[PDB]
Amino acid sequence: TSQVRQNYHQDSEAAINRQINLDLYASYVYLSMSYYFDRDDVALKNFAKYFLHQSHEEREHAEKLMKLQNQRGGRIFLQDIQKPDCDDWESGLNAMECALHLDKNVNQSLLELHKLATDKNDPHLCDFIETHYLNEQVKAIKELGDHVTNLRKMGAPESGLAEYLFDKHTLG
Amino acid sequence: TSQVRQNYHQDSEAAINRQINLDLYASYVYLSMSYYFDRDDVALKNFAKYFLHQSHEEREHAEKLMKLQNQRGGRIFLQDIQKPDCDDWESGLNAMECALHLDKNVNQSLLELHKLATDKNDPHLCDFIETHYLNEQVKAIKELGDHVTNLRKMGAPESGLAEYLFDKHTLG
Amino acid sequence: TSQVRQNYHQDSEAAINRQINLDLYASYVYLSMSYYFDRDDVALKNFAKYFLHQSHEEREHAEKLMKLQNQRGGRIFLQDIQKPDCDDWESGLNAMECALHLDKNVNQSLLELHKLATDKNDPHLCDFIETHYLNEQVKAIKELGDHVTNLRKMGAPESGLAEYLFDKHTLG
Amino acid sequence: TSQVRQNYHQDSEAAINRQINLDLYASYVYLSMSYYFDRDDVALKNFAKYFLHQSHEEREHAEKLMKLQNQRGGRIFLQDIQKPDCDDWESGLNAMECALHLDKNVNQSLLELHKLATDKNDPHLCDFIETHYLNEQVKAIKELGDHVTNLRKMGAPESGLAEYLFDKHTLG
Amino acid sequence: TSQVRQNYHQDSEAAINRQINLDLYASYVYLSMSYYFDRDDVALKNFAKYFLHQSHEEREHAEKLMKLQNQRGGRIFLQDIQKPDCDDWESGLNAMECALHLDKNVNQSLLELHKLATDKNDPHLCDFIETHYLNEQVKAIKELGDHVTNLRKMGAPESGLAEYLFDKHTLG
Amino acid sequence: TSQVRQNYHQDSEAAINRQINLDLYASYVYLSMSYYFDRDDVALKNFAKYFLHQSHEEREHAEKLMKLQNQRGGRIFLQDIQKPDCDDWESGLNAMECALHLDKNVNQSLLELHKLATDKNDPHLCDFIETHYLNEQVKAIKELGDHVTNLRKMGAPESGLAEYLFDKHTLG
Ligand SMILES: [Ca+2]
Ligand SMILES: [Ca+2]
Ligand SMILES: [Ca+2]
Ligand SMILES: [Ca+2]
Ligand SMILES: [Ca+2]
Ligand SMILES: [Ca+2]
Ligand SMILES: [Ca+2]
Ligand SMILES: [Ca+2]
Ligand SMILES: [Ca+2]
Ligand SMILES: [Ca+2]
Ligand SMILES: [Ca+2]
Ligand SMILES: [Ca+2]
Ligand SMILES: [Ca+2]
Ligand SMILES: [Ca+2]
Repeated sequence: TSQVRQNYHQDSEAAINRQINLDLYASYVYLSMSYYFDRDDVALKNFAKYFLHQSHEEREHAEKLMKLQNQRGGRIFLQDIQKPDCDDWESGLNAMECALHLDKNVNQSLLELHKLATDKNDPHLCDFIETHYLNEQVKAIKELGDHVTNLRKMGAPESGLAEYLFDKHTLG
Repeated sequence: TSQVRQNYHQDSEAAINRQINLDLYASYVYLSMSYYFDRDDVALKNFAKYFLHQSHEEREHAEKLMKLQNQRGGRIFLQDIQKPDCDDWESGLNAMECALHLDKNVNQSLLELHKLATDKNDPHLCDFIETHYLNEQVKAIKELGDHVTNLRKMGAPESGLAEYLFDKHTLG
Repeated sequence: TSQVRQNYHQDSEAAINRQINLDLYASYVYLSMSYYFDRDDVALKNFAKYFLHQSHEEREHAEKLMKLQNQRGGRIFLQDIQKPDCDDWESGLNAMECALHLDKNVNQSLLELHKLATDKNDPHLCDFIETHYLNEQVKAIKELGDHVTNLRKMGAPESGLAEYLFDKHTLG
Repeated sequence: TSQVRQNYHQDSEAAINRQINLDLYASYVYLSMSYYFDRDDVALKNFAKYFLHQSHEEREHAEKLMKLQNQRGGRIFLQDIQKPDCDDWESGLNAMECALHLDKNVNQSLLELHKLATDKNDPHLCDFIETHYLNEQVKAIKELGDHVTNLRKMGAPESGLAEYLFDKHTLG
Repeated sequence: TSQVRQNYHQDSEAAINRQINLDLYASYVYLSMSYYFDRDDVALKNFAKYFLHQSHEEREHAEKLMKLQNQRGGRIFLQDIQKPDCDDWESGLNAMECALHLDKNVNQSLLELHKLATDKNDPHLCDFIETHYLNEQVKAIKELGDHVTNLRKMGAPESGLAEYLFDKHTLG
Repeated sequence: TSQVRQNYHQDSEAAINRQINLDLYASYVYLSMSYYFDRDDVALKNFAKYFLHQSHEEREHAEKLMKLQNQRGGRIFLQDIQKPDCDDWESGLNAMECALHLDKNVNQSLLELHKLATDKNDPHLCDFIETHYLNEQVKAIKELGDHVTNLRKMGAPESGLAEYLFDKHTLG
């Protein structure tokens, strides 16, 4: 038992390790998406930039959890970071839809983590999740929803013009 | 009778109170429109910004009338601010058409108020209305007309691309 | 169901709509109070300024809730904004006492909203209310209490001198 | 009953008074430690500076609680501030170990206070404790743990060289 | 016997420890007074600020004595800091009268300490007391006398207006 | 076949994909090491900082290869990023020794990649590897060798003092 450990349940420690992996996985998905848009036969530089930014953001979230783990006297246990489900992401719209799905899954995990912290009467962990993650996640989801709506209304994915103009005017 | 009151007819005092309510109502309509465009399934941020600006402008007009009421020794009597006729505003074009209709109704009220002030030989009130409101209203109406014309010519509301591009290039 | 919606109960959505209306109502009360102090037979410019500031603050609170509603995939439904209970607010002390009563009623609503969010296991909504509203409300109430105490100790409302000096030295 | 009081349980009011005393006590412990390191036969100026900083921090925490008490309409009741358990703190390592023990006891009190606020459905008080104290306390504990680890690994307390070098390189 | 100790009598060492406690006690009294004026039913912010400043000043005096103790090779022995005699300080005038009484008691202790240092032929200690404390104390007493006089002449404590105006114009 | 593809062998494309994975793996190893040194029972902040820097560097190398893949008309295929071989890295020296081993393995892969590019007469790929990676890798290896030597000479890992001082004076 760590000399710093206090009011930190074994289950919370484990759930934090799972959340670290999930955040790294989400970083990897966004990395994959980014470089798809960098392909010469896709060539949407601002979609590429957008998802690369998301990738780095997820990695930062992971690192903050690793810091939290140590702050509470828990022990970090890393797992394989799974390759994303797709190598080819189809279109800007499809990638945005996939990102929305991903962010809602990450949000579900955050909510379960918060439920667990609540059940274990760990107000420090509840506060940590609220402070750093819950509103961040709601904002991300809202933004992805907004992007999906605009792309659909513009005529994506069939309109390559729509995805081109969205790349310039929203993502650029 | 207020110690400051002079040449200020009871009817004018009452019409000013009605105009205060109408301006607050118009503020509320524009507030409603603004946040419609903030919905994730509408997502036109510059339409949202445009109508929020209009909302605050109408509130300022109301406050200036409340100040006028007191300046002349009249007494402010507030009424309920009615909820707008619509919760869902359909499209950017439809909202602009609705705003045009609203601004012309407010203009009609201003003109009737000016007629009343003229009939009561209240040149201070005539001047107040001319100075702060009549040209402001003509400019607003002209701008809304311009916006409606462009949206129609671009292919709104059926073209989601048209409303997207107008949001970026005119309202942004 | 909104593409962004997640862990957001129907009851919470409805309570948010009620809170939007209550905040707009509170904005309206403070607007009414402000311009009472602008009357030539009251003439306390800093009481006027104080309540106008409060009015704009309540409107901002309302707008932030409208933003929250959309962020979570809820749908804004606006209602009439009721006229305040008084047209004449009597004295600076009486208005401050009325403001205290109002702020405690708004606080009660916030607390019920937080209870509802807690009951529906919505930590994002709990956090939103805590972050933006609960401490703001406690500070407001404390300040109004302070003002009431000073006005009473100075001899308000019978001492017009007391209300004059408080206007200058506390509110100015 | 205070005119500002709302949703503030008698038990919470009392627990806040106990927490004020505990924070003042912790301020006193750290004051005692600081000046031990100022002795000519101890002479570790940066250990002295470190604990004096901690002392002032605990006093600030106490004052913020006194402010909270009044904000909520509670009434501050002060108690004797007990002298620390030791006059002589032995060594830098021993003092750090004692500080760790102290901070974990203060943390336990904070957690019990948060449990009480949770049980009394006082989300404002929960938020206050989370905002100002829980993460602050976790950071403090982590830092003290870090210091203890380094001092032990360096060969303290038997190595006067170790405590000298830690004073220079970590605390200086 | 400390390697630095020279011409420092056991009795002086002990009297310095008593003076440290008295200064901490005076810090505590002023802390208590400060937050009384922070209550919503007292609400004199500049009385609050004034006494908080005094509190910090007394703590600084205590710390300087702790430094002196070590400088001379004496050993600091801390005692409980007694809670102040009052929880409720009644009025601004009453608190000022209480502060005057306190400062004169502290002054009496300083004078006895100086007598002791004189009797033990300790010119360094005599000089320390003269330099840091005797004139400081005379100035404090004079200022408190001045404040009491003005408050009485203005009609305090019965005039809440008097205490309000003194808070603004002397303490603000 | 990509419209940009020219003189880019299938085998090279595949080896680039393997190198991307290896770089991501090396990023993960260094991430793991970094946060080990962040543990409260290890507490070497500059070892932590050093390895975190290395982690980000490896990720950048990976991203540059992903860019290269697309530049040449190859197709990125991502694989699982394997968890590092250790969860606990023992000591600063042991981690440095492990980093040296890792960097030499990465170097071996780079050299094989360069051999492959040479065998396939791909001077652009040879130049890319030389420009961005070969000298970078030699410098990294040299630095890690230097660090290992100093740690050993200082008496690590048995001397916790040695690792403490190296953390301060070399890594800080
Ligand atoms: Ca994101
Ligand atoms: Ca796999
Ligand atoms: Ca307008
Ligand atoms: Ca109605
Ligand atoms: Ca307010
Ligand atoms: Ca009504
Ligand atoms: Ca501390
Ligand atoms: Ca005792
Ligand atoms: Ca919270
Ligand atoms: Ca003083
Ligand atoms: Ca006692
Ligand atoms: Ca490197
Ligand atoms: Ca594996
Ligand atoms: Ca070359």
